[PDB]
Amino acid sequence: PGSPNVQVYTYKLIKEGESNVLLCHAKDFSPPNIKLELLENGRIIPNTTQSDLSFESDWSFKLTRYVEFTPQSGYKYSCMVTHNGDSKEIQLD
Amino acid sequence: GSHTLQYLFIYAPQHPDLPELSMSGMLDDLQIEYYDSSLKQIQPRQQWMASKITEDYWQEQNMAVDALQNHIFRKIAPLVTILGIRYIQVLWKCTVENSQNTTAFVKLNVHGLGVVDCDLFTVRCRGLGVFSVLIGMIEDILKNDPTFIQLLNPRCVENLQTVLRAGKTALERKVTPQVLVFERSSTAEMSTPLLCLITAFYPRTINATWLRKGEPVSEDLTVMVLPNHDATYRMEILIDIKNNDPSNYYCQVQHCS
Ligand SMILES: *[C@@H]1O[C@H](CO)[C@@H](O)[C@H](O)[C@H]1NC(C)=O
Repeated sequence: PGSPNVQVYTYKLIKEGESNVLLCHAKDFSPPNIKLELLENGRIIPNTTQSDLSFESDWSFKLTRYVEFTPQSGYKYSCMVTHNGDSKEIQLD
Repeated sequence: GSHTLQYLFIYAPQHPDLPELSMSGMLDDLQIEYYDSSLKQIQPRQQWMASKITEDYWQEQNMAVDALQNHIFRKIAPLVTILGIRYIQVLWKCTVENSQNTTAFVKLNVHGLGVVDCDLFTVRCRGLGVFSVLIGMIEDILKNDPTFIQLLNPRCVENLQTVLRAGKTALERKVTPQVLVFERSSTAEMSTPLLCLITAFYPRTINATWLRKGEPVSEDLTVMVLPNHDATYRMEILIDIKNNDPSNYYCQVQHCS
C-alpha cells in the first residue's frame, strides 16, 4: 500500500563491546515523506546520521539512517518508522 | 566498462515536510554530492569528491541546478499546481558505455502521469505514460535555448570524465564479503528458515545462490540487497528448508574478489 519495507540490521556480526554500525533502511514507500528514528533501549539514539532521500531507477524512494554504536550485553536496538501518520517499530530481528 | 553520471532530483512544491528540490547525483554506485533548497550550496558525499575535485566543478555544478530549476521547474510549476501534482522525480544522466556510443537522457516521473523520456542527443521527448502538454512543453524548452542543452549533454560527459578520474580509486575498491549462514527462528511464513548473509562487498556485481545436492533450490528463495554505510553492499538469501537436513544445503557465492 505504498507502505515502507524496513530492515534493521548491523554492519558486522554483533560482538559485544566491539564497535559496529546500526542500520535502518526503508525503501519502496509511496508518499516520500518519512521519518526514521534509531532506538536504543526504547530511547532515541542521538547524533545518528541519515542518508538523503532519493530513489532507484524504478522511481522507488529510499532512506537510510545509521549510527556507530557498541553492542553491549543487555542492550536492545530498534527503529521507529513514522510514515504517513503511523509509527512502526522494527527491532533488530 | 560503462559509466553513468546520474543526478536524481525530487521536486515537491508547497510540500510541508519536504523542501522544494533535492538533487543527489551519483558516479555509478557512488553518491557524489547532494543539494536541496534549504542548504543554499551543494555538498559532496565522498571525501574524494571533496579533495580530488577542482573547485571550478562546484561553481558550475552550482549554476547547473539553477538551469534545471529555472528552465524547467519554474515553467511547469503553473501546470503541476493545476493538475494537483504533488511531486516530480527527475533523473538526468549521461553514460559512456565501453566508449562505443554515448547516451545522455533526462526523465521526469510526474507523479500520477507517466515518465517523460527526453533523449538529449535527438533532442525529442516521448511520453512513457499519460500524454499531456508536458511531454512537448519540455521538448520545446530543450529545442529553444540550445545553450542549456549544452549543460545537460556535453558538459555532462566531461564532468563524467573529471569525476570518473577523481573516483577511479573508489569505484575500483574491492571490499570482500563474509558469507555467514544462520538458521533463523521459526517465523510465521517459513517453518525452518535458512539465511545466507553476505556483507561488506563493494563491486555490486555478485552471483550467489543456495544449492541442495548441487541442484539450485529456488522454491522459497527470498533475496534482499541492502546498502551498507560505507558504500558497500549487503545481501541476504532466505529459504524454508521445510525439515530437510540443513547439512545438504550450501550457499555458493562468486564475488570478483
Ligand atoms: C557525532 O559523530 C561525529 C562523527 O564524525 C563525532 O565526531 C561527534 O563528536 C559526534 N557528536 C556530535 C556531532 O554532537
